[PDB]
Amino acid sequence: ITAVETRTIVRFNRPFLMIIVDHFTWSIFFMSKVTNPKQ
Amino acid sequence: VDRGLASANVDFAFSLYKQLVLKAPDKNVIFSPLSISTALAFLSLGAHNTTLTEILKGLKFNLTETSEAEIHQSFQHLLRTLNQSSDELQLSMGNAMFVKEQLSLLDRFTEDAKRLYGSEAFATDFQDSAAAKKLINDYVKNGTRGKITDLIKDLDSQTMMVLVNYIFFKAKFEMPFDPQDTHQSRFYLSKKKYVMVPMMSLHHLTIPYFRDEELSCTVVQLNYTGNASALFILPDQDKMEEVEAMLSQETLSRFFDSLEFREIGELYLPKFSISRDYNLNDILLQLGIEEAFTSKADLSGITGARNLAVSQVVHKAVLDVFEEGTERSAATALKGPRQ
Repeated sequence: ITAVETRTIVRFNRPFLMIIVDHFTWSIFFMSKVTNPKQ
Repeated sequence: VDRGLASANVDFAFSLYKQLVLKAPDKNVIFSPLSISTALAFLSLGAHNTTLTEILKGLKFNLTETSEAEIHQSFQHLLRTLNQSSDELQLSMGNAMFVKEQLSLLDRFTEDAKRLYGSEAFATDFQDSAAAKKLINDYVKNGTRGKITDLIKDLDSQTMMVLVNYIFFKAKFEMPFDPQDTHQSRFYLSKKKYVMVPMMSLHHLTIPYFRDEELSCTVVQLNYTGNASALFILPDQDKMEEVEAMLSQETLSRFFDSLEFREIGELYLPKFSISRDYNLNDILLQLGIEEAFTSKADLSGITGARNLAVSQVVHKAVLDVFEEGTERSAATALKGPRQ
């Protein structure tokens, strides 16, 4: 094991959004809010 | 007109999202705006007068700025790009109409459905409800590679027509998570409760990144093979409502414009599979699509008569996130009984 000092951690351990956007049309193929990954 | 079309699309998706969250706060939300609007646009080919203008205004199109031909041409051109398989990236979309056996349809509707939506057409014996269900569910199951098997739960013997859309997406991450880095970790539902989930992780990687101090959220884009990507938005704890209050094309554009390639020490993302299914009647009514659900429904561009209305709009979506990539599928069904 090793210890390192880092600038940025991104941790999806709380509710989050995902959005799938088409470049040309801005059509939203898909969108989700994950409030509970287990349900 | 392309910018007016783009504004409509985002507005529809976020208007829909806000209504879904309102109906079920704190629940998962999983849906495909394009699957829904494609089915409704397909339906509107056969709609007239108020029934037609309500549908297209409910999809947020402005008929003083974009014509019906321009709208349908937009769907046609988009749909022509959604059936490709390359470099571990799979995109599939199908549209179909399941029509009562021996029920005749207007030539312009069947021609238009084929030309603009690539619609397939099946004769269906709706009096045998079990067999008609299996037919439609099998069409969607095949199209979504087994992911959506029960789109149709109930089917009325008096059904005249069912319009169906499905979309299927499967990709590999450009930089996959190594499963030796997946560990059981806490996922905080809120201040009062957490849940244990398998947490994937990547170390020392450069990805598009933006920290929005005003919305208290972190935005990253994870890239798939085949030049696909996903925008992930991570609100600070108890700041989801703030981000949701700001969802708009302007905010989305600001996010994309603010992304920078940033070296990230660690990235944690849960491995998970969730699904939701919806009856969209209430929400579509809220969005202003009213006449199509009533006896006033003018769907006479389909059958030649005003003998058809929408009884139910159902939607199911599935999201699978795993070390190698992601799978997303959705399907929409519009059930139409005799009137």
